[PDB]
Amino acid sequence: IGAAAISAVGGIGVGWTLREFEVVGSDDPAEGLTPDVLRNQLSDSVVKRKSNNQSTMVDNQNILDGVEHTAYTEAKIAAIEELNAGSSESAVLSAANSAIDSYETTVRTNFYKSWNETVRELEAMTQTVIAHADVGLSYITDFGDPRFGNLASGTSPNTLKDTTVSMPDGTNFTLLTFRHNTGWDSGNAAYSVVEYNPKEVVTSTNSNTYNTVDGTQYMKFSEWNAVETEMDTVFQNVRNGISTWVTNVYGDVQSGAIEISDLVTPRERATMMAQEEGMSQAIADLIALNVPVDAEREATITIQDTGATLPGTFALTDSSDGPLSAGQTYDPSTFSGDVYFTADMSLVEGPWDAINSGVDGGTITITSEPYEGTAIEVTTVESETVSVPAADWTDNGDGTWSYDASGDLETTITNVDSARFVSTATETTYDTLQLKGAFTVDKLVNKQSGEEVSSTSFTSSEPQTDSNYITQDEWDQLEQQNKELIEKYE
Repeated sequence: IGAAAISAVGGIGVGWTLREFEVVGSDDPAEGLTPDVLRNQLSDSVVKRKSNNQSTMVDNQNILDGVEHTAYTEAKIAAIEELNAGSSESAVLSAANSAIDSYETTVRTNFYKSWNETVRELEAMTQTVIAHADVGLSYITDFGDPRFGNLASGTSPNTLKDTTVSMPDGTNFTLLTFRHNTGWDSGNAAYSVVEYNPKEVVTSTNSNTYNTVDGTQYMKFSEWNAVETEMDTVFQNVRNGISTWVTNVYGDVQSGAIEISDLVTPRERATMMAQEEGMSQAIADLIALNVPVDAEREATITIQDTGATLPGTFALTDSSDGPLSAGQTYDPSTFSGDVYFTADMSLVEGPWDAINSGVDGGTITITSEPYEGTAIEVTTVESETVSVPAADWTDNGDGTWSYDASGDLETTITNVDSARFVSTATETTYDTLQLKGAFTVDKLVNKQSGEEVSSTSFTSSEPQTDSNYITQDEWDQLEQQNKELIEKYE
C-alpha cells in the first residue's frame, strides 16, 4: 500500500533475485539543525527506506516462484553438461548444486545486505538524535514503550549484534541482529527489550518487532520473515527437485541428446540489458523470472480515487487473475497474485478538482496534498495558466496548500477555471509499479496496428518442475519464447 502518488507501490526493484544488488545508502543530516527540521528529515528517511524495501525485498513475494524457475534452469544446464560427459551421479549433482549454491548466496546476500543497511541507518539516525539532543529517542526508536529515563547519556538503546549465516557456497555472511533495550532493569514494569532479524525473534519483552517513526511502521519482522521463509521453501524445493530430477534422468537420457553449452538463459539475457540500455530493467527481470506479461497490447489505465490516467503494459504473477478487459474496473486487493504496470511516468496526467475558486492577490489555494513529481497546471478565468510543482506549494496546516502566482499571472485577482496535474519529467522515464488500488482499463491498443481490443492475453514459458526439460524442444522453446519477448519491448 505505497504511493507515487498512485495507489501502487512504485520503483520496483526485482534485480536482487538475478544479480548482485547494491544497497541504497543513508542520508546524514547537518549538525546546525532545528528540532522541527531534524524530525522532518528523520521521518523522510524512514518513509524513503520503507518505500525502497517495499519495492524491492518486502512486497515482491509472488515473484519467488520465478527464483525457483531460475534456479532450476541454471542447475539443469550444469547437470546436462555433466550427464553428457558420462560422469558419476555424484558429479552430476555436484555441478547442479554448485549452481544453486552460487545463485542462493547471491539472492540471500542481497536480501540480508538490505536488512543490514536498514538497521545500520536506524543506528546512524539514533546517534544523530543523541548528538543533537533537542529531539528525544522516543521519536526515532519506538518499539512499544519508548521510556528512556534510566538510559545513560551518549549511549544508544540499540546494539547491532554480528550473527554468522552459513552461505551455501561455503562462505560466511555477517547478518546484523537488531537488539533494542530502553535501559530499565529486569524487574521494572517499564522494562522493554526486542531482539530480532529476518530469520527469527530472539526476545520480545513489552515490545513490538517493528519500529514506529512519525506514524510509519517499518522493520516489520512479519514482513521480512515472510520473504525469508518463502526463500527457504523455494531453495529447498529446487535442491529436492533437482535430486529427484537427476535420480530419474541418470542413465536413460543419452549423453549428447540435449546440447545447451551455448544457451543464453533468460537470467543472462536480462543482465546484458542492464549494461546495455534498450528497455526498463524491471520488466526485463520480470520476464527472466517467467512472470506472465502482455507484450502485444498497450493499456490506458485510470486510477479511481486519484483521477490519474496512464498508458502502459501489464504483468500478472498469476494469469488465473483472468483477462483484463477494457471498460471494466478491477480491485487488485481481491486478486490471487500481484498486478505490475510498466509505464512512461512522463505521461502521468489527471484532473485536479480539489482547488479553491478565488485567486486573491495572486494566491491560489488547493484543498488536498499535491503529488510528488507532478505539477498542478492552474488555468484562470482570464485564460492564463501557471504550472506549480508540488515542492512550491506552501502547507497552511489547515488541510489546505497555497502558492503566490503574483509574478506568473497578469491578472492576480481572478478565479480558477480548471486545474490538472501533469508530470514534471523532462524526458521519457519508464517505471514498474505494483497496482494496489482500484483501476479502470479505458482502452487496449494492439501494437503496431493500433487496433482497439476487448481483452488481454498473457504469455510465459513452460514452468520448470522436478521432472521436465528432458527434450531439446522444451529447451529450444525456452530460449526462443524469451528472446522474442525481449524483442517485443524493443
